[PDB]
Amino acid sequence: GKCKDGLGEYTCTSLEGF
Amino acid sequence: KPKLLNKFDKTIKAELDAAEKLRKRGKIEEAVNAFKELVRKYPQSPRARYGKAQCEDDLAEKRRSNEVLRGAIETYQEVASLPDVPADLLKLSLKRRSDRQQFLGHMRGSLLTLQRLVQLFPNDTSLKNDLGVGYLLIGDNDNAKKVYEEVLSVTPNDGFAKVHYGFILKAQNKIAESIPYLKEGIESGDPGTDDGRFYFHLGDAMQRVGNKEAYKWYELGHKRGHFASVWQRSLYNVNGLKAQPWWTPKETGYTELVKSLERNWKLIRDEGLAVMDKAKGLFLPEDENLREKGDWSQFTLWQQGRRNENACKGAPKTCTLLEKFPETTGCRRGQIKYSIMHPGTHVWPHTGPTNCRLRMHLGLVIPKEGCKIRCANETKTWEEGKVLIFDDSFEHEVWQDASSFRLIFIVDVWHPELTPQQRRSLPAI
Ligand SMILES: O=C(O)CCC(=O)C(=O)O
Ligand SMILES: [Mn+2]
Repeated sequence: GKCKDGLGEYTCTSLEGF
Repeated sequence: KPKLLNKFDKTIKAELDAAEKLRKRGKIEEAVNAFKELVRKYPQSPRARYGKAQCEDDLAEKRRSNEVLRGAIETYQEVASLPDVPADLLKLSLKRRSDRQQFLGHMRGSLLTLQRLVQLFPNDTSLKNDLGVGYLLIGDNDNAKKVYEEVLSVTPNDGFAKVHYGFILKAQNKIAESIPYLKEGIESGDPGTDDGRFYFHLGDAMQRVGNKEAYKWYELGHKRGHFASVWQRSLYNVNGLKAQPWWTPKETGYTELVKSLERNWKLIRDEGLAVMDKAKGLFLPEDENLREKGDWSQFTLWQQGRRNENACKGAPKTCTLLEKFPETTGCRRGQIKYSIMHPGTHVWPHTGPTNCRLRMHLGLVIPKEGCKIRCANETKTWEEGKVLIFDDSFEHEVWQDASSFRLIFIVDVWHPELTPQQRRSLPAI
């Protein structure tokens, strides 16, 4: 799920290391 | 304090210490080779193997190398396979493995490591809490919820489990149920509870049930550094950006974008109406639990700075028009989308995730009465063919009490004080 309008996800960004 | 040396490792402690001293002095390449030789000479030593893994971990940091880190993640696992590994070392190694897997975005790998940890240490509540975070990070709120239920059945006052249980309830729209868990969890002060996400959702759940304590929690969250202010509660911020609920076009500097939207508003309107009439399935209902009631749907042309090619087949002239403005089409923390809202709609007060965008609204079909939008303490209405601009990182709220539909076009832009360097490097949202 994406944080488009709100802040409902546990994290709004993806993890891709360095 | 932790016992890291099994019986054999005590007998080689002089060599193990020498290698670790190299790592602590920052001579990472020498330390890697020293531990590799110890692993060669003593292939069954858990401490030599953990030393190797830690040096690879540090080397990945130094080189900023995902591949070097993947090596470290494997060596941390090798530690756990060796005979006679001390319990403290086994936990440290697998916990770091999981942590680094999450850093790389290997969420399913981390989950497997965390499941193994809980199986190995069935009485360690903190590891069950970490397992719940693993599920949250992969989007599995159902399994996360079962994990925190299990923790709370053994340690009912674990504050970490309470705030995460409350977060999940809130996300499932169990608003009243979520409040005591979020509130008691923050009040516990347990490690991991002093977190902007829990202040954010506690205040929001309170607001939705009409509890006036909400702004006391926003004030505390501001005082503890989680929010830029009581009004502006976004959690993904660049500090210091000009903070203002309502913006004029001239203040944004995007006057060419605004002129194009206003001069060409009817074509944007007409393609939106054509999709409403002939391709209505492209409008997707709002799906972030932001409605008290009513019908609200959005047809998205760009998200995260990426054009939706199929959506743009539905509004080709609008997509062609907007392609000339990378301040919005490249806003990787914003969207470009039509937004239709029907009578009987109330959008809960909420805030967007980031202060890194401003949000433009172009009026397309605006009933003469009944529609308005509040941002912070100030309420406005739309006009057909005119752009409004607000910072949606401020709390905002919308009502639709007209007698027919209301259509707008939403265009996000990078905050104008963000440099090109910042716009290229910020993670997408
Ligand atoms: O009025 C609308 O269609 C959307 C309101 C809103 O919450 C926003 O634009 O962020
Ligand atoms: Mn909004």
